Amino acid sequence: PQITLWQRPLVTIKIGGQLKEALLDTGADDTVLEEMSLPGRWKPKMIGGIGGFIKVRQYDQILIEICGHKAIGTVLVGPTPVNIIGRNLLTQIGCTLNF
Amino acid sequence: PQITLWQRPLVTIKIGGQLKEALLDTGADDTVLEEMSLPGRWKPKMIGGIGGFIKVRQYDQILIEICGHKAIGTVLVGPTPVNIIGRNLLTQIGCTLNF
Ligand SMILES: CC(C)CN(C[C@@H](O)[C@H](Cc1ccccc1)NC(=O)O[C@H]1CO[C@H]2OCC[C@H]21)S(=O)(=O)c1ccc(C(=O)O)cc1
Repeated sequence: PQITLWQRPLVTIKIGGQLKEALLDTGADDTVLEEMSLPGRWKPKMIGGIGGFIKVRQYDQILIEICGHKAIGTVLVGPTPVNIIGRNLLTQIGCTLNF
Repeated sequence: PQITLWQRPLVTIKIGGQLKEALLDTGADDTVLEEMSLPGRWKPKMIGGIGGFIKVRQYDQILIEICGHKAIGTVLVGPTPVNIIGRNLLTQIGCTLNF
């Protein structure tokens, strides 16, 4: 799809057998999802955003289906205000910026 | 230009007579730039991000030339760690997401 930016670029995703809605976020290096149950092991980590930092759990080789396109890689989980799909997964689905 | 996301989508902008680099940020509603000197009168505002909220100065009808494309609208100034061009200006330059 081509997506214009008059509204938030929210897409429906499937991760860990659950369905969520998430922002296509070119300003985010990594993918960060609100607290959710996800299988397996994780390493603790801190990521910095606008207002400061949050502690997240890092999950590697996690599968996500974003608008029907599968991708696998790193998903951070913790108290983000919105689910954010970052560049780490955006490049896998072939997402680009055009003007 | 088409912009792929293997790297941060950093763009050169000119605002208030100064040259900055800013992030093309689909995940941001508004444009927020680090502390810098801008002409007019501003309004006090608080915006929320990953780590919580920051106080910013709201400036309206501000001119920015983003990758040599002119736009006018709201710019928030305050302690963001990176300069971010948000959707409020991205729509003006014809910027879209594609996959
Ligand atoms: C995260 C979400 C809440 C919206 N944010 C936009 C998002 O692209 C921000 C922009 C940003 C923030 C801090 C440092 C660099 C870039 N990126 C973002 O927070 O991403 C996170 C996770 O991935 C990481 O790489 C960048 C820093 C890390 S935001 O905090 O910057 C924001 C919030 C409110 C507004 C508003 O206009 O109200 C605008 C922008």
